Amino acid sequence: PSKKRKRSRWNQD
Amino acid sequence: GHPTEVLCLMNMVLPEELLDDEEYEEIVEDVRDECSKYGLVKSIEIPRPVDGVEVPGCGKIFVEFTSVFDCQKAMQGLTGRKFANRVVVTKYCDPDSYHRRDFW
Repeated sequence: PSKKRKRSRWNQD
Repeated sequence: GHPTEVLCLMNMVLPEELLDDEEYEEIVEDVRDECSKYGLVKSIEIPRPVDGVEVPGCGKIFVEFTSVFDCQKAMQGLTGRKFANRVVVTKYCDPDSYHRRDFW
């Protein structure tokens, strides 16, 4: 999973 | 509103991101692992404007699902969310036009 950028998708609920 | 088979997700990407090698591939990965968290996903198609070759409309990704069940539960959590700092609009897409690739 990923390679450079961190996982920060879907942020509201 | 009505389940079909394919799930479309827009207003969550930008050409300024789908123009780099690692950047564009980055979203493809996260989007794949995300859609494949509620069930199974046949495949995914993401625009890739060549130095701005397909910018016109760019910023709309779609995912080919396998079961409408996991599809329903899919958007039921990633709808109106925020891929980064903007709301994501999810609209059930039909396998018809989908395969037609009216976008890219």
